Amino acid sequence: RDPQYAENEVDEMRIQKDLELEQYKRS
Amino acid sequence: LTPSDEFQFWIEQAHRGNKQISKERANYFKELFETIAREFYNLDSLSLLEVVDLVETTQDVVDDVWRQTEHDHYPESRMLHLLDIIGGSFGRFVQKKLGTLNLWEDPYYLVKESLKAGISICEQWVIVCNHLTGQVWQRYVPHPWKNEPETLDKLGKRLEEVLAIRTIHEKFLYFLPASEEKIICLTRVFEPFTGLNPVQYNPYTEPLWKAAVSQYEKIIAPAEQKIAGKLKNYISEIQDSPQQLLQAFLKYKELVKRPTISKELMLERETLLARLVDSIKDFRLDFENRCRGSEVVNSIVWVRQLELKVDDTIKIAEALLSDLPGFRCFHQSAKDLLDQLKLYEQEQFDDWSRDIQSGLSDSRSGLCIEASSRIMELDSNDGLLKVHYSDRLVILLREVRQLSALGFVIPAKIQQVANIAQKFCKQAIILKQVAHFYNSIDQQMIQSQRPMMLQSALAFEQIIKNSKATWDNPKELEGYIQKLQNAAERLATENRKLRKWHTTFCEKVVVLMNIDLLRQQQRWKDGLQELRTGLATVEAQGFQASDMHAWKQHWNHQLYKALEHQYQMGLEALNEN
Amino acid sequence: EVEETLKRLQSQKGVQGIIVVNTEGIPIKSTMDNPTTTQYASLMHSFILKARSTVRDIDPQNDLTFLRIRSKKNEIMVAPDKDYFLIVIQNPT
Amino acid sequence: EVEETLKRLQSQKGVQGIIVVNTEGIPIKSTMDNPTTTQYASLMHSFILKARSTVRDIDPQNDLTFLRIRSKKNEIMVAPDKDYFLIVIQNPT
Amino acid sequence: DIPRLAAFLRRVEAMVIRELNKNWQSHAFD
Amino acid sequence: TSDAVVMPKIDTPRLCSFLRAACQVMAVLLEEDRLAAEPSWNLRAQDRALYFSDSSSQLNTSLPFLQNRKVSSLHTSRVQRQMVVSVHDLPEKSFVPLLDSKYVLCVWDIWQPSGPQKVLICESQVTCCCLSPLKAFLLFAGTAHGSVVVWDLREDSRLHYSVTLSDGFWTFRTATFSTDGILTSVNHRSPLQAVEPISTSMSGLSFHIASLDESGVLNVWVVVELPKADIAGSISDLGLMPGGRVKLVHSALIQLGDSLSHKGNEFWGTTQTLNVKFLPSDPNHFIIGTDMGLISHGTRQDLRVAPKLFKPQQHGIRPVKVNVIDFSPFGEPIFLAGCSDGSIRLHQLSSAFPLLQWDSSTDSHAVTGLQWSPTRPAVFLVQDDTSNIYIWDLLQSDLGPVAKQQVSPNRLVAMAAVGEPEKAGGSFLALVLARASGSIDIQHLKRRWAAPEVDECNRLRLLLQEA
Repeated sequence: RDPQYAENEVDEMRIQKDLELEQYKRS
Repeated sequence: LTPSDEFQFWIEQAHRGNKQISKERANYFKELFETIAREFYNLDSLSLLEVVDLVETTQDVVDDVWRQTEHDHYPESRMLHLLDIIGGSFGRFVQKKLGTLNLWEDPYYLVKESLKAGISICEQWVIVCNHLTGQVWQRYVPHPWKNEPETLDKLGKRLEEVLAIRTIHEKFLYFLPASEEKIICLTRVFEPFTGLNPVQYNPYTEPLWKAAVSQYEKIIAPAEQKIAGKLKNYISEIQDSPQQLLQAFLKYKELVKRPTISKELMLERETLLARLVDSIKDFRLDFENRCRGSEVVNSIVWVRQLELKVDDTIKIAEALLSDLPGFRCFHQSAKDLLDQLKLYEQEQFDDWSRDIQSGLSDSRSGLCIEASSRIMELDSNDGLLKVHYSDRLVILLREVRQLSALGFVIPAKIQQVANIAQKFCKQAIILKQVAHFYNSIDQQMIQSQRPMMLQSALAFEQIIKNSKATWDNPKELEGYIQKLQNAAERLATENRKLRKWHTTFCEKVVVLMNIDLLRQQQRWKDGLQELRTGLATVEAQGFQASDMHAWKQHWNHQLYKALEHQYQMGLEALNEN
Repeated sequence: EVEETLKRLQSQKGVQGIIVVNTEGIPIKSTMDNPTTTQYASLMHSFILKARSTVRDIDPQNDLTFLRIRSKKNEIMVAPDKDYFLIVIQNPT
Repeated sequence: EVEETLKRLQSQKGVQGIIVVNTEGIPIKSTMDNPTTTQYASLMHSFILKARSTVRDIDPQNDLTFLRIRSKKNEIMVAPDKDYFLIVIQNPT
Repeated sequence: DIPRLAAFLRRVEAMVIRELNKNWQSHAFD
Repeated sequence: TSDAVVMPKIDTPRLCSFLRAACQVMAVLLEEDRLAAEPSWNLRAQDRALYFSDSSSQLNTSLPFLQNRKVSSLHTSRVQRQMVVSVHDLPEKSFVPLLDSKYVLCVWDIWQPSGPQKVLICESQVTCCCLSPLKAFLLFAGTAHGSVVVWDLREDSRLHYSVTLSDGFWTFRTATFSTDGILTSVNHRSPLQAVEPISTSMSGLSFHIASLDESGVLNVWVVVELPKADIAGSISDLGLMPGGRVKLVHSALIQLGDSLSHKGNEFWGTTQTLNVKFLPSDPNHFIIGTDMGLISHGTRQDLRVAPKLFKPQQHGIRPVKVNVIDFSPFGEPIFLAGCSDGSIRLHQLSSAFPLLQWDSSTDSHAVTGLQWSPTRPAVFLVQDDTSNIYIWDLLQSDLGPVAKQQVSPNRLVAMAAVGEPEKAGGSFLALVLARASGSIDIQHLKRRWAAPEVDECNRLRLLLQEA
């Protein structure tokens, strides 16, 4: 989402979260 | 007698002495001697190389004993005796140790290295003794010496004579490759040497010793003839390269110094003379090219290097080329080059002295080191502290040592600035380190927090702003280094602590991101409240609200990323189920 | 972060297998088809359970920490835990 | 001939184990004691039967050539062939 | 047939020398 | 279907961290497979193939960080068989501003010419580095203003900063600990050139670093290691990087520049010192290089040993600096040294006089490197600021060079020799070169020249024994 408020473990967790959301849609 | 009696004498006088001055004087000598005395009680145990080093050690120690002035000077008649008994204790030791070998045909490097330890002890110790007494201690006007060493001078030269000649004997039997003629000559060499175990000096046998060495050289003269044929062939095989040909003549030199072989090789020596004469024409063209083509200190270094090259060429020629007639023309023409080089070196050193001494009043080169020169400056345009200064100070220390190493005396004005420049250079290198720390810590904040740190950065930079208003003393500069280190530590401590509270709030935000919200909502809200009060404990550490706004804006975005996701899956949980 | 690290491994010299597995024996990440991903996940889960059992029969006071498995066609590599494990596969070296 | 190679393998950096076992399930001598040798030879033989199946179960046209187990105490190495397999143990590095 | 044990040990020592040197060397479990 | 256990297993930050760690382990295993397998042949020529040999490989300058930086260092490990380490200037212009403020080090394999295996970046000008005395863990470095600094080649790949340059991804490893943090003023007040791994005979780890000033003041350090550290960083010991493993602790002070001085003065009279090397037979024996043409001798915990100074063959002083030392790695207590005069010496530790000395070879110019080949025990490589390289071989001849190469039109800035297999292990005397034009360029020697015949190490003891 936002480039000013970056933080790797949080942002990258949100990438895992989005992969769970997409896995749920696939499943 | 033996050196231990001197040390015992200073032990007695230091304890007993009928006035405090005598006790202290004797103790002062007793301590200097005590270093060498411990080694002299041990002398028979020592290995030869430690005895070689002991010559240098005692050279210094006894030169201090003689020269020190804070008490009545050391007794001269006893000094002569002391030097003689040291020579006696060395002689006894050298005789005992060198006597111990199977002094025929042992594996030569051992025999050579033991022989060289003895020879060099004697050569040095004779050289050193007349240097210390006759040069140094005559020239010491606080207490001039009265003489030139009798045991050392005579017996040291005897030891040189025998040990060199025995070194030559062993090296000669080494030069011989295997054939039946070696067996015949080697047995013939041993036989006249028998009974004449030579390390024990005896002047009643010295004539018989000389006579025996004449028999040895007679047997060897047919051997020298045979050796020279193979040696001259090898020296002709390498003949195209002057570099390699010279290096062959350097290593063979004690074999070549045998006067018979010197005459056998004579055309190879005459062609070496021609080669090295032409090399000196090349060196003269090279030196002319250095006049055609700091730059002056590099010139001084190169012409000193060329004096040492021609001096070597002349010293190599002094044994090797002399006894040729042609060598006289080489010797004078090489001496001319050496003298022209000495002249040009002095010209360049005096001209360098003009460059530096005219620089003592003019800041354009950088030598007038002063408080208006910016050691420290801040790039707020970079986020960095920077530290740089006149390269001329590094060039000053480099050139002032280098000339002193070649052989010059530095003018006292140049010495006194170079003292200060040494201290200044040391501390400028520490200020680089501390600034290179303050540059590195900038990377180690995370972006959103950085306004909280603004106060710590400005405090560290306030130490620049008050100080600019310190070369003035190395003490003050050491304190300035310590002040910047203290402030850099204060910042680094504050940053590292705050970065852990930030990482802690990351942990709580991922712990909340982990949770399907609907069935956990009250526990999720409690964890968000715990996070908000956690942030408030950071505010409790001191900070004013404005910095906390920048940080809490970033945090509100982080928790929004988590909440927004858990909402999106909470909506699909109506579609999918 | 983690996806880029799996992409980093996917790109290496002679490498292609990446499978992340749960202690129910079922996979969670892949650069491979789900049927083959599950063949490797189920087989490695059986094999980890016998490996940990074997280490505890060898020495009950010890425990398992890594497994590596080299075959004429490829080498398989396994990083176990109580809840989770990683499988990777590479050409020989 | 052979026992000199056993000393060569015993000599290795941080190592203290050697066991060879035969395809019929019988151990050869070790620098370890007979109780330990029995325990290791039997347990690892069962584990290697599962291992060689597991690679063949991934591909029947493949076969297995080396294995590693790392554990909290130490690392263990395994190397099989037609008539024999080797066990080696290496202290932490 | 001890020569088969010797031939096995030639093949296996060539690998095991390489692999034990690697495991001695490696950072992989620091 | 997707199961209810998938959500906690994929989501958990501990299980995310388990993929960070497990893939960090996987990455280094795949690198180490490339270190085991790979060949020299990946490039055959891009460059002038030089007089020594037939074949060449470049360390490609098209990597944009290297595209405008000149080179000057090369360092090698004896015990890590195949790591080459290179060092790079600032660009005057034209790349990423973040890197432009910084100096670059690159750590390479002779069999990985595609790029650096790791890239390290630094807050100072570098000119010393050495790789670990065992198990290749760390790179140690010394700098133009006395920072002693350490890189850990293991640390994930993402605690350190990174940039995607053009299409491709690179990371620029900030150093894991620096001396600069230390609060009490005990670090080097000087420029450095020695950074020596003192091999061992104080917990978790132990081996030693010895680093040396131009000034003649020595420090010795131990390497000591946290079990794990908070990602926010150490809060007690500030000199460490965020999350770092390794720190250096200080345990010596030797005033070498005062102590063995040929003294006439206090402030420039003290000897400038140019090196340390520690004897591989026994790390308690060290020798030191000087601007006075002496090589000085020393021991760590005992007070006195002899001979005290290795001398020139000529009497008095022969004042031209010594510019490199090396001990034959085969472990005889013998070493090569050579002056900025062009003069060379070869010594045995048990004699103050050279067992050989030479002068006449490199046209009296500055020699700027002397090294003993790790492949042939007698064979030594010398290099001059006239861009000449020469091999000498003490079993063949000691008159001068056995072979000579003059490079042109490129000048030579740096040259280094490659590491130590056994000959049946495929020993490999490769030279790494750098041009004033700034490319790094590897030339491999013919295996007949590089690999020894029977008993050459003993045959060299027999030379020193027959002489």
